[PDB]
Amino acid sequence: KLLEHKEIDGRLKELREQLKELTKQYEKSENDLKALQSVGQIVGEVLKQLTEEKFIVKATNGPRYVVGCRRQLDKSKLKPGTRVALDMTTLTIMRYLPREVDPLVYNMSHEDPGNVSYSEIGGLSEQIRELREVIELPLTNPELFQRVGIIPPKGCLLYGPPGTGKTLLARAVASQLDCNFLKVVSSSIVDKYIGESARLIREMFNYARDHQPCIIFMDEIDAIGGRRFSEGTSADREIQRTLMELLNQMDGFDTLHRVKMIMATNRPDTLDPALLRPGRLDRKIHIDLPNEQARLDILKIHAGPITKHGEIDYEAIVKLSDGFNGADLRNVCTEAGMFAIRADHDFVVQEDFMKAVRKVADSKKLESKLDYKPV
Amino acid sequence: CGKTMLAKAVAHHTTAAFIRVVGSEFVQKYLGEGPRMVRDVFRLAKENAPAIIFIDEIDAIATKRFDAQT
Amino acid sequence: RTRLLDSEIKIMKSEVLRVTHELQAMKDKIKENSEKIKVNKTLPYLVSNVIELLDVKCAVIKTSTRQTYFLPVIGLVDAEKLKPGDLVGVNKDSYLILETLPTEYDSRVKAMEVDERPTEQYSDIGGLDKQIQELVEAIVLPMNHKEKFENLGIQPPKGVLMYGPPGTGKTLLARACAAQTKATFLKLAGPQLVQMFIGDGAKLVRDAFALAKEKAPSIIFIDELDAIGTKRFDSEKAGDREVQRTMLELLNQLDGFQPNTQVKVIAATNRVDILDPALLRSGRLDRKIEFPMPNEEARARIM
Ligand SMILES: Nc1ncnc2c1ncn2[C@@H]1O[C@H](COP(=O)(O)OP(=O)(O)O)[C@@H](O)[C@H]1O
Ligand SMILES: Nc1ncnc2c1ncn2[C@@H]1O[C@H](COP(=O)(O)OP(=O)(O)O)[C@@H](O)[C@H]1O
Ligand SMILES: Nc1ncnc2c1ncn2[C@@H]1O[C@H](COP(=O)(O)OP(=O)(O)O)[C@@H](O)[C@H]1O
Repeated sequence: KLLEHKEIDGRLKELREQLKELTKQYEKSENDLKALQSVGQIVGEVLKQLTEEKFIVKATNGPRYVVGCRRQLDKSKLKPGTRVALDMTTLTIMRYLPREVDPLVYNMSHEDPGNVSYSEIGGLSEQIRELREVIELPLTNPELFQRVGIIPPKGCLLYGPPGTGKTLLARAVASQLDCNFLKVVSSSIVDKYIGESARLIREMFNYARDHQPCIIFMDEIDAIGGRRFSEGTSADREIQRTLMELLNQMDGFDTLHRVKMIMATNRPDTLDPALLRPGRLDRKIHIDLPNEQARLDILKIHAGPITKHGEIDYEAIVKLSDGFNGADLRNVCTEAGMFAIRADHDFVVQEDFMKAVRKVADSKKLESKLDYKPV
Repeated sequence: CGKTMLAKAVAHHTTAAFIRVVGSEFVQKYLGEGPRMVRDVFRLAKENAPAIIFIDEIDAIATKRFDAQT
Repeated sequence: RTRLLDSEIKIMKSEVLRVTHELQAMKDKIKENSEKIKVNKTLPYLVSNVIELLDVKCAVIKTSTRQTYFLPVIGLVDAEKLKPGDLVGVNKDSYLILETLPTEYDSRVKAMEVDERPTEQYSDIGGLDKQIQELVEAIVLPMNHKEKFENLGIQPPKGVLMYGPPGTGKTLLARACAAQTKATFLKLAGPQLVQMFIGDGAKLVRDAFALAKEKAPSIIFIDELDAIGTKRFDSEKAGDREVQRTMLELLNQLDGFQPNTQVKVIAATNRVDILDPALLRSGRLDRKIEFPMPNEEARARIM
C-alpha cells in the first residue's frame, strides 16, 4: 500500500526537477538572445572639454568631433587624453575607459614566463651579481641609495659572442625577480604603418610607466638597434624614429621611474652612439666565453643529468674544450649523447665524450669572428 | 653634452608655455595628423603666450633625403 | 483503490510538468534559434582582433576595418575564448561578436606546406650515407624516439645545417626526409622571407614558426640560408636592415626567449661562410654536416 509515495515522489522528484533544469536554459540563452540588440560603442580619447558638456574628441578610429557628455559620467573626470567610450549615432560619450595596452603588451608582460632561478646558470657570478645590484636592489634597497647620493641604475646591456649566456640571463632574471618584465625581441615591434613602431614603444613605456616597477628586456636591439645613416632606404627612416622613440623616452623630459631596462645584443659594434650613453645605458655587462673554470663549472651543469660510469673525464673534456662557448659545451654533451644513443649504450662514458668534444670543436672552424666589443 | 638638460632647465626657471612635442610623434597612422598637430602646437603657442615650442630630435621629422613614393 | 486514483490523479498533474515545459521548450527553443540565425546567419563577418579584455564583462575590439568599438556585451563568446589577438565574427551592423575564428597565418606562409610530397627514397641517392645517417639521426630518431634520449639524460640536437659543393646533393636529402619523415614537411626558400614591407620577413618567419608549432612534428627546410643568411656589417651610408632583422627575428625564433623542441630546422647552403656567426653556434643548428663531392664508387653509384 505504501508504494505510492515513491510513485508520487518518483514522478514528482524527477518531474519537479527536470522542470527547472530545462527552464534555466531559457534564462541563460535568453540573456544571450536579449543581449543581441545590444550594441557597439565607439572609442576615443578626449582631446579636450570645450564646455562642461561640449567636448573635443578625436575618434580613436579617426577624426575629431564636437560632442557632449551623458549625465552621471562625471564631467569632472572627463579630461584631456582620456579614453572614452563613444556613441555610434548620438556620437557622445558612451562611457570613459582606461588606458589600454594593445595586444602586444600582454605577450611581453603577462606571457613571457621566465624559467629556473639564476642558479640554473653561472660560470661568472660577475654579471649575475653585477646586474642584480644594479637592477634588483635599487628597488627593494634603494630607500638608502639616496644616502650615498646616487640615482638607481638606468640600464644594462649584455654584449658578447653568440652563446655567452645572455638570453639565458633575461630568463633567469624574470624567473627569480618577478615583478613586471616585458620582453621585446626588438624585431616583432616593427610593422609597416608609418608610426606603427612608435605606438608599440609608447605603450611599452606607458603601460610600464604606469605599471612601474617593470623590467624591460629587449632581445636583440640590433633591429631598432640600428645606427642611423646619410642615408639609406626610405625604410630606415621609420626604424630610426622608432630607434629614437625609445631614446627620447629613456631620457628626454619625462623621467623613467621604477621601470628599468635590460639591453640585449650579440655584436655591439653596430649600435648608435646616442644609445650607449649613460642616461640611456648605465654600464655594459660583458659575458665572455666560459673559462676553463667557467667551462668546467658549466660543464658539470649541463652534463650533470647524464648516465656516466665512474669514468667521467671532466678534467679531460674541459681541457681540450677551449674557446668553446656555453652551448658549444652543451652541444658537447648532446653530441656525445648521440654517441651515447649511438650504436647502443644507454650509459655514457669517457669515450662518447672526447670524440664529441673535438667533433664539437672541429666544426667550430666554420665561425670566423665571434667577438665584437662596444666602442 | 647636455641639450636635453638645457630644455629641462628652461622649463624649470621658465615662465612661458613650454611645449614638449617629440618629432617622433608627429608621424602617425593617419594621413593628416602631422599637419593637424603642427597647426595645433603652433596654434596653441599663439594662444598661450610667449611660449617655447621644443622639438627633441627633429631628425624624426626633418631628414632631407626624402623619398616620395614609399 | 483510492491511492491508485490518488497517485493516478498525480500523473496528469505530474505529466503537466513535463508536458507543459515541452511548451516552455518550443517557446524559447524557437526564438532562441530564430533571432540567432538572423543575427548570426548574417554571413557577413568583419573579423576583429581583440585588444583589452576588461572585466569591469566589458572588452574592446579593433575591426578588420581598423575600427575600435567597445562592446559592453562580448555577446556570443566565452571569456576564455577571449584574449587579445583573436579572430572574431562581428555582425557588421552590430559589432556584436558572433563566432570565434581559427587564427591568422599568412597565405604567403601556407604555400610552405607539402601536399604532393616528394618521392625520392634513399637508394635514389648514393655515397651520402655518412650524413644520411646524421640526416636521419638528427630528426627521425629524436622524433620517433624522445623517451630514449632522456633515458640516457641528454637532449636532442636542435636541427642541422647542410653545406658543401653546390651539386653534391642536399635538396634530395630534404626530398628524402620530405617523403620519409611522416611529420609535416616545412619547406621554405630563404629568398621568400626576403620582403619589401618593413615587417614581412619577421612576420612570415613567425607565421611559419607558428604554423609548425601547431602541427607537431615538423621539419622546416630552408634552402640557401645565405638568402637570409649573411653577416651583419656596421657601416654608415646604408646597409641591409631587413635581411639582417629577419635573420635576427629568425635567430630570436630558433633559440632565445622561450625554447622549443617541437620543430626541426634544416638549412642547406652552397656556402657556409657568408652566414653570420649567430646562426651556426651549436644551439641554433646543432650539427654541421658536410656534403663532400663524391669519390668514384659513389660516382659509379650515382651514374
Ligand atoms: N653559462 C651557461 N650555462 C648553461 N648553459 C648555457 C650557458 N651559456 C649558454 N648555454 C646554453 O646555450 C643557451 C643560451 O644561449 P644564449 O646565451 O641565449 O645565446 P645568445 O647570447 O646568442 O642568445 C642555453 O639554453 C644553454 O643551453
Ligand atoms: N655641465 C653639466 N651639468 C650638469 N649635468 C651635466 C653636465 N654635463 C653633462 N651632464 C649630464 O649629462 C646628461 C646630458 O644629457 P643630454 O645632453 O640631454 O643628452 P641628449 O643630448 O642625448 O639628450 C644629463 O643627465 C646631465 O646631468
Ligand atoms: N648522391 C647523389 N645521388 C644522386 N644524385 C645526386 C647526389 N648528390 C647530388 N645529386 C644530384 O644533385 C641534384 C640536387 O642538387 P643539390 O645538391 O640539391 O643542389 P644544392 O646543393 O645547390 O641545393 C639532384 O638532381 C641530384 O640528381
